[PDB]
Amino acid sequence: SFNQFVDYTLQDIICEDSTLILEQLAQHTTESDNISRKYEISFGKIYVTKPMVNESDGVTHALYPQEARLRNLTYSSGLFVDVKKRTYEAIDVPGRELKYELIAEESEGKVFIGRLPIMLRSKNCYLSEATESDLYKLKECP
Amino acid sequence: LRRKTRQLK
Amino acid sequence: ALQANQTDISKSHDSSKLLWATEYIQKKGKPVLVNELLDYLSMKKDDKVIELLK
Amino acid sequence: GYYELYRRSTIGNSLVDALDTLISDGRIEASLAMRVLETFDKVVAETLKDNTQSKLTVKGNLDTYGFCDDVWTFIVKNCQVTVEQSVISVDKLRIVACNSKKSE
Amino acid sequence: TSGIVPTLQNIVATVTLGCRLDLKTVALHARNAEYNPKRFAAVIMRIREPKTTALIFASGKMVVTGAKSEDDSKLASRKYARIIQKIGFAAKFTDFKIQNIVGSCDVKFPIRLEGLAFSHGTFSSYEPELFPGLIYRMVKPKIVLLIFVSGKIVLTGAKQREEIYQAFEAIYPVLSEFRKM
Amino acid sequence: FNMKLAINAKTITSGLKYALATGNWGERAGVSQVLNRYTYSS
Amino acid sequence: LIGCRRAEVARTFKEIQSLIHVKTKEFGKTLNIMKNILRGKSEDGKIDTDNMSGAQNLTYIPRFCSHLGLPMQVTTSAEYTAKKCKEIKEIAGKSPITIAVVSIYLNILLFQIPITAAKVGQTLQVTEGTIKSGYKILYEHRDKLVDPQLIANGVVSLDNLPGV
Amino acid sequence: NAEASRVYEIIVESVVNEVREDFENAGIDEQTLQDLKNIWQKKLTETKVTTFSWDYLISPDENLMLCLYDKVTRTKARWKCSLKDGVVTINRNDYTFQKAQVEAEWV
Amino acid sequence: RITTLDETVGVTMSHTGMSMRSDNSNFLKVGREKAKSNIKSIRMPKKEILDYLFKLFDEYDYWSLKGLKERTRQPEAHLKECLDKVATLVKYTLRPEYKKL
Repeated sequence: SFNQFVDYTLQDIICEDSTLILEQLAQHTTESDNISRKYEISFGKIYVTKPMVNESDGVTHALYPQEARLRNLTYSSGLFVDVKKRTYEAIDVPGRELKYELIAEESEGKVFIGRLPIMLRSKNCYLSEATESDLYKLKECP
Repeated sequence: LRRKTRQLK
Repeated sequence: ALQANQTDISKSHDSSKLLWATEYIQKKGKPVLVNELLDYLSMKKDDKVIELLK
Repeated sequence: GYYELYRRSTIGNSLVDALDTLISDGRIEASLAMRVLETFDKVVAETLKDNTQSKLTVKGNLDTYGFCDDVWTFIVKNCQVTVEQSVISVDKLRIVACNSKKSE
Repeated sequence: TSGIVPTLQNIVATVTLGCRLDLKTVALHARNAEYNPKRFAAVIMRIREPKTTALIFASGKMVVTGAKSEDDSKLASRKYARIIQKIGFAAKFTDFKIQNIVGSCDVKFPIRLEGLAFSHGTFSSYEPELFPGLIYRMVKPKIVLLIFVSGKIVLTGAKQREEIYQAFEAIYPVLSEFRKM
Repeated sequence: FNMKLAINAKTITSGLKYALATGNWGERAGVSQVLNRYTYSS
Repeated sequence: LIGCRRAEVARTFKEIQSLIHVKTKEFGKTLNIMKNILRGKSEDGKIDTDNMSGAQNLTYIPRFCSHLGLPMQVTTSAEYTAKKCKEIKEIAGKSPITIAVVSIYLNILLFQIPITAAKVGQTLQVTEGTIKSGYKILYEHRDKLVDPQLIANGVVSLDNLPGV
Repeated sequence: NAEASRVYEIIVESVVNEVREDFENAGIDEQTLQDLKNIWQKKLTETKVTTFSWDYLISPDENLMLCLYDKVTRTKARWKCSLKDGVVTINRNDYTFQKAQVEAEWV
Repeated sequence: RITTLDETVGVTMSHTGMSMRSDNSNFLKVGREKAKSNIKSIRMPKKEILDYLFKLFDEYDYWSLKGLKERTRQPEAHLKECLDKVATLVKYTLRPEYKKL
C-alpha cells in the first residue's frame, strides 16, 4: 500500500491543484497605467530523496533506521517539486475581452516542500536493497 | 471599484 | 540679478495679480489709495483686476 | 527640446553671422531666423549622434571647473589632446557639456 | 612610553556669516563652483594652495574640510570669506569651531583582535565578515578608534590636539598586552 | 517575492509527523499505535 | 543571528539576508545596538562567551563541506588548516568566509576531488578570483597548513597539491 | 580633418533641405535659399578652420569643445569625464568625436 | 514511478533553507519595479508656479493632487501654500472668488 502511494499517489495529488493564478486587473487610474498582469505558479514533477536528517549545525547526512531509533529522530526523506513561474500581461482596452500574452518571463528549479516519513523495508528505504549480510552490518534483524 | 486582486480557477 | 529676477507683473491670468494685491493689501496697517497699488502693479489705467477688487 | 550651446561653435557662429547679415539686409524675418536656429539644434544633434565614430582623449591639469543648470564647465591648462594618432598641445582648453540624457 | 605620536589626516571645521547668499549668482561668477539643487542643497567650492573643500549654503553657513592644520584652515576660511566678499555679498568671519579631527598612525606589529574583542568587550565591536576593522569606542574622552590587523590605527572624534595624544598614550598599554606573537 | 518564504515546508513536515506521532488523523483516534515488541508473534 | 550565535550554530550575514531582506548597513547597526542592550542588561543583574566572538570560523566549516558533499575526513583536514590559518598575518585579516572557503579549496585539491573552483564559488557564492587570489598567499605556507598526522600516515602528500 | 568636413557638409545640407518648408510658410522666394547657402559657405571657408568641398573669479582663437557628458566622477584630486557626440576646435582646427575621455588632475 | 534522487543528500539540500546562494529570480518583484523610480524636485518661484496652476485649472475644473504634482513636478510643500490661497478642498477646486469670473 505504501509503495503505491509513494510511487503514484504523490504525483497525482500535486497534479490536481498545481496551478495558482493571480489576476491583476487594469486598475484604471490614468492612461499611462492600463496594463493588466497575470502571475501563474505551476507544479511539475515531484522527486523523493533517500532517508536523511539535518542536524542543528546544518549538516545533512544519510539516516539509517538504527541511528533514528537511538537518536530519537524521525525516519523520513525529502520531497522536491519542479516549479514553473509564468507571468502574463496584456493591454486592457476598456470594454473589451483581454488576450493575455506571455511576456518572456518563464522561470524554471527544485523547491523543498517538507519531509515524508518512510516505511521500513519499502522501495524508498535503505533496507530494501540490503542482503542478509548487509542487514547484519547495519545492526538490523533479518 | 474592485479588490485589485483576485484568483481565477 | 535681482533686477532680472523680478518677474514682470504681466501674469498669465488676472487672478494671480489679485492674489498678490490682496496679500499686499492685507499687510498694510491702514487702507492704501489706488496710487499705492499702481506703484505695486504696473497698470496705471483702469485695470479689470482693480474693478474685480471692488 | 534641444540645447542651443552649438550656436557658440564655428558652424553655429557662422550661421548667426549669415542670418544676422541677411536680417540687416531686411530679406529675412527676425522671427523666422529664430525658427531656423531651433531646427539647427535638431539637425546638428541628430547627425552628431548618428554619423561619427572618432575617439579622442585629453590629459592635462585643471585650472578651473564649474557646474550650474545641469551644465559643467571645465578649463584644462597644459593638456595633451590625441585624436583617434597625433597629439596636440593646448595651453588652455575650456570645456562646456550639456546633458546626455535629453531633458524631454 | 609608546614613543610614536599619531599624525592628523583631516580636520572638519564650520564657519558662519549670518548673511543670505544667491547660490545661482555665485555659481555663475565663481571660479570653482558646483551647484546641483536636485542632488545637493549647497554649492561646493575648492581652493588649491590649502587644498580644502567648503560647502557654502544659502544661510551663510560653511563646512570647511581637508585642512591639515588649524592655522591653514584659518587661511582657507579667510580666503573663502574673501571670495564671497569679492563677489559682492556681505560676508564677515565669525565663530570658527572644529567639529571633528581625524588622525592616523601605525604600531608596527600585528594585534590579536579576538583577544581585545573578548577582554574589552564593553567597548569593542568586531564583525569580521562585515567590516575588517575593529571599532573601539573609548569612553574618556569621547573618541572612536579603528584597529586593524596590520597594526594601523585610525583616530576620529577628537576636538583638540591634546585629546588625540592622550588617547593614544592611554591605549598603547592595552594594545601591547594583546600584541600578536 | 521570496520563494523560500512562499513555500513553508513546516506545514507538510509537521502535519504528517503529528498525524503519525499521535492517533489524531487531522490538522479519528487510535489510528497509530506504538508497535508491540514483546514477542515476535505479537 | 543572535539566537544562532548562542546555540553555537551561528550562521553568516548572507545566509540570514537570504530569507530576511534588509540592507547590510541597517543589519550591522541593529546588531551592534542589540549587543549593547544585552550587555547593558547583563550588568544590571550571562549573555556572551567564547562563542559570541564574531569570527568563530570553525563553526562554518562543517556546513560548507556538507553543501559540497565532501567526506568527513576532508572536513577534519580543513578544520585543522583553518585553525592553523590564523598564524599567517597576510590571511588572518581576511574574512572568515574566505578563510574557510579557501581552506576548503586547498583540501579539495589535496584529496583530488573532481570538483572545479567554478562550482565551489557558485555554490558558496564566492568569487573565483578571490578563491584563487587567496590560494596564492595560502600556497606559500602549505607546509604549515597540513595536518602532520595525515601526511605521516600517507593518506595525503604535499606533492598532490598543484603549484603555480 | 576629412571626417569633420564630411559632417559639416551634412549639417549645412540638412539645414537647407529641412528649412524649405518653413520658408514657404513665410512666403519668401526660392532664391533666398541660394543666398543663404552661398553666404554661409563663404563664411566657413573664410574662417579657414578645415578643408571643405566648396585669480579666484571668472573673467576662433579660443579653443572650445561643446559636447554631452555621460558620467563624470572624481577621486580626491582627479576629474574623469566620459563625453560623447561633440565638436572641438583647437588652434583653428576643428574635430568631431563620437566619444571622448577627459583625465585631468585638479591641483 | 516517482523519480528518486541518487545524488548525495548534502548536495540536494544545498538549495533549501538558509543557503549561501542568493536567489536571482525577477518574478513578482513588485517592490523592485516601482522602488527603482525615484526623483526629487525643488520649489520654484511663486510668480511662475502660481500662474501655472491657474492655466491648469482653466483646462479642467477638478484636478487631483497626484495629477497636479505630475504636471507641476514640484514639491507639495510650496504647492500646498499656494493651493490653499487659491483653491479649496471639498478634490481641490478653485475658490469662488476667482472661479466666478
